[PDB]
Amino acid sequence: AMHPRKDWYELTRATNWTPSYVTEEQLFPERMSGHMGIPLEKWESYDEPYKTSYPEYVSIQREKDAGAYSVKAALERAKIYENSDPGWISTLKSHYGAIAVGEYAAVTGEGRMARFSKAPGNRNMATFGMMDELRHGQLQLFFPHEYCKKDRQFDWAWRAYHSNEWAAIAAKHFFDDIITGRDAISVAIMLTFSFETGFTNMQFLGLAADAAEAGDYTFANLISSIQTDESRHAQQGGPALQLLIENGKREEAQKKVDMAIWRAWRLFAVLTGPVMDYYTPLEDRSQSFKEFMYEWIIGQFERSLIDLGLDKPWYWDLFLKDIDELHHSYHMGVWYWRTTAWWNPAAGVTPEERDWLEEKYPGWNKRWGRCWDVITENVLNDRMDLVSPETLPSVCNMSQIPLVGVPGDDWNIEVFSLEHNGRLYHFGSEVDRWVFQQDPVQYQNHMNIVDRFLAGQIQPMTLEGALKYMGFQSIEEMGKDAHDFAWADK
Amino acid sequence: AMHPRKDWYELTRATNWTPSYVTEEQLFPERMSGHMGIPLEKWESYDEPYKTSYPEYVSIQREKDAGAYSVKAALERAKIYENSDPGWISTLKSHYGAIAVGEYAAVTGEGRMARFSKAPGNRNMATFGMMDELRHGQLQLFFPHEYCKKDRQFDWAWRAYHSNEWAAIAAKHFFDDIITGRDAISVAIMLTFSFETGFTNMQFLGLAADAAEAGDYTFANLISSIQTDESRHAQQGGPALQLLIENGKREEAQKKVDMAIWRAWRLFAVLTGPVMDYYTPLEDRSQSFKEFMYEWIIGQFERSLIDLGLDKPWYWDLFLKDIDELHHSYHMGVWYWRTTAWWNPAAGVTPEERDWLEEKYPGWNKRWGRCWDVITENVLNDRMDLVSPETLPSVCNMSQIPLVGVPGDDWNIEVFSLEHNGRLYHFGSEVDRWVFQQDPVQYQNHMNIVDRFLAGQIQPMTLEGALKYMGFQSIEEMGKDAHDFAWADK
Amino acid sequence: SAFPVHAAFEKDFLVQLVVVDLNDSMDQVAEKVAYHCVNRRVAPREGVMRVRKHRSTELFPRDMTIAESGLNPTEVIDVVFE
Amino acid sequence: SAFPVHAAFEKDFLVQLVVVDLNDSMDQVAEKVAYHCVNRRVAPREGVMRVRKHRSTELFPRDMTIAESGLNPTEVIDVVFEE
Amino acid sequence: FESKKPMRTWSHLAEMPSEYDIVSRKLHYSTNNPDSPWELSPDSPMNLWYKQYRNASPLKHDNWDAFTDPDQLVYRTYNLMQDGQESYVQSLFDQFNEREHDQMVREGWEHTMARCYSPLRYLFHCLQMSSAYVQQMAPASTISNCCILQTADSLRWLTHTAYRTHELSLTYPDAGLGEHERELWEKEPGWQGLRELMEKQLTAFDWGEAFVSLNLVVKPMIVESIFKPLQQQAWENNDTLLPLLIDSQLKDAERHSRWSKALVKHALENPDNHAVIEGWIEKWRPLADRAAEAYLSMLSS
Amino acid sequence: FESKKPMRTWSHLAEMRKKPSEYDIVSRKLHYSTNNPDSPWELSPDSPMNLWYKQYRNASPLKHDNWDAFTDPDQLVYRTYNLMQDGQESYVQSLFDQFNEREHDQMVREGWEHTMARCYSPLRYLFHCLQMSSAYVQQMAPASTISNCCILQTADSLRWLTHTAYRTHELSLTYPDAGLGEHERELWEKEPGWQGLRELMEKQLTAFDWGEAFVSLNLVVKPMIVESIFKPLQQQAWENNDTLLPLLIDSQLKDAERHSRWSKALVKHALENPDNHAVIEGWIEKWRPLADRAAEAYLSMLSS
Ligand SMILES: [Cl-]
Ligand SMILES: [Fe+3]
Ligand SMILES: [Fe+3]
Ligand SMILES: [Fe+3]
Ligand SMILES: [Fe+3]
Ligand SMILES: [Mg+2]
Ligand SMILES: [Mg+2]
Ligand SMILES: [Mg+2]
Ligand SMILES: [Mg+2]
Ligand SMILES: [Mg+2]
Ligand SMILES: [Mg+2]
Ligand SMILES: [Mg+2]
Ligand SMILES: [Mg+2]
Ligand SMILES: [Mg+2]
Repeated sequence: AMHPRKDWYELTRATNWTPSYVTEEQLFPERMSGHMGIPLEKWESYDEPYKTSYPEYVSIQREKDAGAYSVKAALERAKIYENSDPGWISTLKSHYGAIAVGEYAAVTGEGRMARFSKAPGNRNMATFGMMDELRHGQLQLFFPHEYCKKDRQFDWAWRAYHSNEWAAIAAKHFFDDIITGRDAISVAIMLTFSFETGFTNMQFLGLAADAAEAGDYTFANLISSIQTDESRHAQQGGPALQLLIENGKREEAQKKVDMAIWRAWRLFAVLTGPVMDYYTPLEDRSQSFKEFMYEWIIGQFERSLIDLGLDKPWYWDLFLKDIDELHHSYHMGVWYWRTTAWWNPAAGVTPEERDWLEEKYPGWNKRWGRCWDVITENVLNDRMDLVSPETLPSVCNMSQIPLVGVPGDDWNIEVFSLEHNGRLYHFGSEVDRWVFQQDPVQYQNHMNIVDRFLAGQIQPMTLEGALKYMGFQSIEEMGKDAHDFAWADK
Repeated sequence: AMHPRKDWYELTRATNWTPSYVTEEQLFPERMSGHMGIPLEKWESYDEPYKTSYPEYVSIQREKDAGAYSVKAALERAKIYENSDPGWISTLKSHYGAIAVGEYAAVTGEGRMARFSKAPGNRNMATFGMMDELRHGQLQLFFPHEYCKKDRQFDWAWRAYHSNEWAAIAAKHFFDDIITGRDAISVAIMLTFSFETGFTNMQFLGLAADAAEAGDYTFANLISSIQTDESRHAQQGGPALQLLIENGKREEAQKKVDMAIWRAWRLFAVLTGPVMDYYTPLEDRSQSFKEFMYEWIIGQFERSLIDLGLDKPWYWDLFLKDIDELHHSYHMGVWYWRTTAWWNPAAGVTPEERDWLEEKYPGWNKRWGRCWDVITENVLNDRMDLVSPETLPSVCNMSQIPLVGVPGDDWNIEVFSLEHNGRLYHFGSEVDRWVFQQDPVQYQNHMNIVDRFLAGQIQPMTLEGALKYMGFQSIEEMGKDAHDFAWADK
Repeated sequence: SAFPVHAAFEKDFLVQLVVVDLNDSMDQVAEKVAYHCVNRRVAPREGVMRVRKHRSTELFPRDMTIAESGLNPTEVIDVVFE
Repeated sequence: SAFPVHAAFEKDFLVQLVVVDLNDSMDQVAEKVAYHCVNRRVAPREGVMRVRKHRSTELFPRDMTIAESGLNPTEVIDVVFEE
Repeated sequence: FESKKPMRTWSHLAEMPSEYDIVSRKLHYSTNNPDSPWELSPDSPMNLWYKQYRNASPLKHDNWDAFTDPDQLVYRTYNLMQDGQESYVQSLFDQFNEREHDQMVREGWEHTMARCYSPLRYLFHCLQMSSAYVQQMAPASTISNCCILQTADSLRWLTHTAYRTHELSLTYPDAGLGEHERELWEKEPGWQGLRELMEKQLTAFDWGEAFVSLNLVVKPMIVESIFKPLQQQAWENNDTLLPLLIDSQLKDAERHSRWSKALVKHALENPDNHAVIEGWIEKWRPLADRAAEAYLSMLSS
Repeated sequence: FESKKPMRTWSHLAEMRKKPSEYDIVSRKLHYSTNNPDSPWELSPDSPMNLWYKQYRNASPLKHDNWDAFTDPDQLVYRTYNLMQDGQESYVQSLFDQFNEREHDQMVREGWEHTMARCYSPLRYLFHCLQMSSAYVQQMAPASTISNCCILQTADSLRWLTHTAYRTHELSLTYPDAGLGEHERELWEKEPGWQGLRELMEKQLTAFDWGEAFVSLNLVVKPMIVESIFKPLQQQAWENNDTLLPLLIDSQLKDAERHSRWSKALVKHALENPDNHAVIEGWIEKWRPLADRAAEAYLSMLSS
C-alpha cells in the first residue's frame, strides 16, 4: 500500500536547522533573503496552502507536455501565419518577445527563494517554481521558432531581452526589479503575489480565449496549459505576506505590494492595453481594457488584500483614473513610433472602432480622437513623412515608457520630476516617483534610453541611430501599420 | 544495462511443442487453423519481417493515443460539422458507418490467428493485431460520438453493423467472409495481405490527405495515426503465403488471394469510388478514382504477388476494365436510391464536374451522362417524383451490391447466373459467380435483401417497408441530396 | 399471380426487381418495367418495346403472356427496342 | 551649442526630446517644438506660441534666449498658445 | 417515418455514458441473428461453430452485453497503466543487471531456474492462446475486451520470461537456459500435469467452459501454486529480482480474477448457471490439482 | 537599413545552423544578464543585486571566452527530463507499494531501525542542503545551458528529500520507538557523526563565487556523498536484510551519476582555458579535506 501525502508531507519541509559553523545571517544574508530580521524559528510558520510532491509533479507535467506538443505538430500544415488577421499576428509577436525569455528569467526569481528563503515550505515550492518557469520559457521559445523562417519579427521571441529596444528595456527594468534583482521575500511578494496571482492569471486566461476566437488553437492550447501551472508557485506570496504581518512588518509588506502593483500596471498598459482595445477585431471584443482591469484585476486585488489584512494602496484613486486614460496614449505612441517596435501595431481607429471607443470611454473622440483626426487626414493625403517621427519621446526614469498625458480638448500632461544626488529625473506619475524614492539605490544610476542618447552613447544622434542601437537588423523587422493603412480609406 | 531485442526475440516465439495428451489435429483443427495438412514443424520457418515486443508496443501506442485525443480536445471549437462542405460530412458519415465496428470485428480475425495458427510468430503478431484493431474500433467510435448530438446519421457509426441496411449487409457479407468466417491461415491471406496491405493502407493515406484538404485536422490526425499501426499486423499474410507455396499449396494460396482481392474491390468501388470522383469538391481532387487504383493499388498488387512467386489473378483484365466503369454506376445507384443510405450522397454532376469526368474518363457523357441528363432536367423541373425510386434494384448474391452495367450509348449490362441445388442465383460479374463456386457451402443458403423481400420477410412489401427493415428510425436518417439540389441551379 | 422478374431496360445502368403478373402480355410487362426507367434515367423513345431473356437474341411475341412464355420466377429479362 | 529640452506641446499626447540652441529665442524654440507636433498629432492653430517651465504659470519673454533664461539642460517646458 | 431530434449518445445508450460504454458496449453484431451469427450461409462452417459453441452454451443469460469490466478499461487506459508497469520492469532489469544481481544468487539456483522457470514461456503462451479463444467466442464485446487485454498480459509474461531466460544464460551459460525448455515442457514429469491441463483446456471449445476452465480454475492455480511458491523459493535463494518481477505479473493476474469474478456475478443472475459453473469447476479442478502438485514437487526437488 | 531574408532559426544560431536541435532552440544563450558587464540587470549599475552578480559571477577566477557554448552531454530539456523521471518514480513508487504489502520493514535485522533513525532519516537535511546549493549554482551560473543542468539537479535533490521523508514516516509505522520523524534535527545539529557533514554544508552554502560553488558542490561534496554515504549505506542495508533501501539508493545514484556526467562536461569545457586547471584544482584541494572529514565522521557513526 501507499501512504497518503498528509501522513508524510510535514517531513519534506522539516529542513530548517540552527547553524553553528557559520552564523544565521551568513547563511541567510538579508540582501538575498529579505527576512527583515525575523529569526528562523518564526519562518517555520510559513504554510503553502496547495501541496505538491515530486512524483505527482513529474507525472502530471509529463501529461501536459504530451498534449501541448502533439497539438502543435498536428496543426503544422494549417498555415496559421498565412491565414490569421494581422492584429492576431502582431499580438503573437508582441507576446512572445515580451514574455518568453522573461519566463526563463523567472527561474532565477524562484531559485532566489529556493536558496535564500528562511521558510522551508517556500524553498520547496520555489523548486517546483524553478521547474514551472523552465517549462514556460522552453515552450515559448519552441513554439514561435517555427515562424522564424516566415517572418524576421519572430526572431524577437529570442532577441527582445538581448536588445536595447525601448519596450524590451521597459520589460527588463520591471522584471529585473521584481524577479531577478531583489531578495527572496521581495520576490515572493512582488512576483508571485502581485504579478502572477494579480495580473498574469487573468491575462493568460483572457489571451487563451482571444486565441480561440482568432482561430489559433495551438496557441490557445499552449497558453491554457501554461496557466494551469501558475497556482503551484504563485501561491507563495500570500503566506509570506501573512508572516510579515504577524511579525510586525505590515508596513513593509504593504509598501512592497504597493510598489509591485503599480510597476506591473504601467507595463501592462503598454503591452496589453493596446492589444485589447485596438488590435483585436471590433467584432471579437467582449469587454474593454478598462472593464477587464475593473472586473478582473482591481476588484480581485481589493478582496485579496482585505483577506490578508492589508489595505488598498495609497494611490488607488490614481490607479482608477489611469485605467481610463493611460493605454490610449500608450497605444497612440506605439503606433506613431511603430518603426521602433518589433511587431506591427494596428491603428484601430476606423469610424466603427471610434464609435466603440466612444461607448467604452465617453469623451474619447474629444481627446485621442483629435490626434487620430490629424493622422488620418495625413494618411489620406499620403503624407508618410508626417506619420513618422524624427525625434525621441521623453522617457520615464522608472517605467522606461514615454511621458504621456491626455490630448485634445481637455489637454493635461504632468511630469513628476526629482532632483536627486545632483541629477534631474523625470517620472510619468506621482507613483513612479514615489517608487524611486522608496529605494533609490535600486535605481539612481540607471540611465534610460534618452539619458544614453544625450550622453553620446547613440550615434548617429537621430531616431535612425536609435533604431540601430535598439538592435534592428533589417527593414523588415521594424514595425509598420498592421493593415498597410487600409483603415484610412474606410 | 538492457540486452538488445535481437538476442532474446527468438525465445518469445519458441512456443511450438509436440502435443501428447491431445493430437496435433485436435489442438489445431483444420477448420479453424487452415494449415492444409502441413505439420507443425514446417510452420516454425514463419518469419514476420517487422518485429516488435510488448514493452515497445505499450510505450509507442501510449504516445500515439496521447496525441490523437489531445488534438480532438484542442480542436473541439473548430465546429467541423457546421463549417465543412456537405461532401466532407457525408464522407465522414459513410466512413464511420462502414468501418468502425468492422475494425472491432477484425479483432476476431486476429484472435482466430492468435489461437489457431500453427506458426508461433503469427500467433504473437496476431496478439498485437488484436490490440491494434481494438484501438481502431474504439477510436472510430469515440470520435464520431461527438457528432451524435448534431446529426442522427452519425448514430450509424455504431448502428450500421447492427442493421439490415443494404450497404451494411454488403460490408458484413464481405468482412464475415474474409475476417470472422474462415480459418486462421485464410484470415492471414485474405484480411492482412489482400485487404489491409492491398487496399486499406493506401486508402487511409489518401483519406488523411483529403481530410487535411477539407480543413478537418482532427480526422486527418486520427486516420494518419491509425495508418501507422497497419504494417505491424498487416505483415502477417506474406510469410503465410510463402510457407504455403514452399509446401506445395501454391494453387490454394493463389485461390484465396484471387477471391479476396475481387471481393475487396467490389466493396471499395461502392464506398470509396463515389467519394473520390463525386463527393470531394472538384478543386480538391488530386486525381481520379481510376488514377488512384492504377497508382496506389494495382501496381502494388502486381509486384507484391510476383515477389511471392504468385501470379496476377486470372481476372486481371476484367479488373482493369471494371476500374473504368463500375464505380460510376455504383455512384449513380447510391444517389438515385439515396433514401436507403445513412449519409447524403453528392450528385457531383455540375457542368464543370462533368467536364472533369469527361477528361478523366473519355466518353463519360455518352454513357453515365445520358442518365444524369434525364435526372438533371427532372430536378430543374422540380420533378422530385422522378428522382425518387419506387422499386428495388436487383442484387448480387455474392457482393450484396446491385447488378449494374454501362448505360447510355454503350449500353451493356450482364448478369452471371447459376442454378445450384435447385435455386437460381444471380451475380454481378463472372468473378463473383466464380467466388461462389469456389466455396459454395460458405454462401449457398444466404439470402440477399431482395431474396428476403420476395420470400415475405419484409412487410409491407414496398420500398417503405424495406426502409423500415433496413433499420431507419426517423425521416432525418435517410439519405438526401447533399446539396439540396443546388447543383442543378447552375 | 404475382411473378417477380429481374429486368434490364435498354440504356439504363442497372437491373431492377419488377413484379409482374402471370397473365400479363409482354407488352404489359415492358410497360411495367419502363415505368421505373423511362424519364427517370432513360430518355423516352418512339419504337416498340420488346422483351427477351437476358443476353438472348430472340424476342418474345408481344401478346404472349408470362404464363405461356416458359419464363420462371426471378429469371432475368431485357426490355429493348425494335 | 546644442541644448536638450523635454517639451510638451498644447493638445498633444506626450512630452518629446527636442534639441534646441543656446542662442534660440523662445519664439524659435516654440517653432522647433511645433515642427514635431503641429500637423502630425495637433491641428494647426492661429496664434502666438509661448514657452514656460512645465506646469508653471509664468511665461518666458518671447525674445529671451535659452541661454538668457537660466533653463538647465533636460528641464521640462510647455509650449502653449498666448493668452 | 416521423421526425426525431438528434440523440446525445448512441441510440442503444440514449434511454439510460462513460468513455468505456461509448467504445465497448454492444459491438458483437454476431449475436443479433440466432440462426446466422455471421452474414453468410446459415450452414457455413463458422456459423455452425458459433451456433454450437457460443449460442448453444449451457451457460445462459438473456443480456450478456450488460456485463461491465469492474475496472472499465479501454485500450487507452490499459496502455497508460501497462506502460507504467513496463517502466517499472525495465528499471528493474536495467538496474539489477548493473549490479550483477544474477552472480549473487545461491549456488545451484540457475539450475532450478532452468528447470522450473524458463519453461514457463510455454505455459504462458498457452494462456495467451486460450485467452484469445475466449475473446473470439464470448457473447458480449465487454467480455471479449477483458479477454483481449488478458491475451496481451499473457504475451507480456511470455516476453518477461524470454528476456530473463536469455539474460540469466549470460551469467550461467552451461545450464541449458534458452536451449532445453521445449524438452522439459514435453518430457519432464514436473511439467506434464501443466501440459496435460493446457492441451485439454485448449480443446474445450464451448465459450462458457473455456472461460470457466481458464479463468476460474487454471489461472487461480497458477497464482497459488506457481507464482507465489516461485517468489518464496527465489527469496530463499537470494534471487531478489524474480519476486519483484512476479509482483507486477500478479497485478495482472489479480485484475484477471477481478473481471472473472464480476462475470460470474453477472452469470449468476440466472440461477440455473450455478450448477453449470460448479460442474465445470469440479471437472477441471482435478487436472489443475495434479498440475500444481507435480510442479511443486519439481520445484522442491 | 537593408532588406534581409527570414532566418530559419534564431539569429544567434542562424549562421551555423538551419534547424538546431530542440535542446539548442530552447536552452542556448538565454542569460541576457551577461550582456552588459557594468549592469547585469536593468537597474542601477550599483544596485545590490548588480554588485552581487558583478562580484560573484562576472569576477570569478574561473574564466571562459564562451560559457554559453557549454552543452549538457545528455541534452536534457524539461520535457525529456519529466519523461525520464516519471519512469523512475513509477519504479520507486511501485517498490514502496510492494515492499509495504509484504511487511518488509518488520523483517530487517534487530537494531537496523536504530541505525536508520541515526544514519538515514537525518539525510533529509543533507539532501535539502544539496537542493539549496544546486539552486544557488543555477541562479549564478554564467550560461543558461549550465543553469538548466542545475535546475534539474535541484529537482533531483528534492526528489531524494521526498523519498527520505516518505520512508522515514513509513519505517516509523513498524518502529514507533526509534525516534523516526522526531529526532532528526537534533541529530543533525548535535550528533558527532553528522557534524562533519553539517560544517561542510554550512561552509559550502556560503561560498558565493559561482565557480567555487560549482566545484565544491559537484566535484567535491556530491562525489563524496556517492562514495561515502550512499554506497556504504547500501552495503550495510543488505547485511541487515533491508532489500528496499539498496534498490532505492540505486535509483538515486542514477541521478547522482547524471550530475557527475554534466559536471565533468563543464570541467572539460572550462579547461579549454589552461588557466582554469589551477583554479579548479585549487578549489578541489581547498574543499576535499572538509569532505573527507565529513565522510569519516559519518562512517564511524554508521558502523557504531
Ligand atoms: Cl508604416
Ligand atoms: Fe510562467
Ligand atoms: Fe509563473
Ligand atoms: Fe485497423
Ligand atoms: Fe488493420
Ligand atoms: Mg517623418
Ligand atoms: Mg418540393
Ligand atoms: Mg389482362
Ligand atoms: Mg440450422
Ligand atoms: Mg449489472
Ligand atoms: Mg542463448
Ligand atoms: Mg488430489
Ligand atoms: Mg556576451
Ligand atoms: Mg564544445
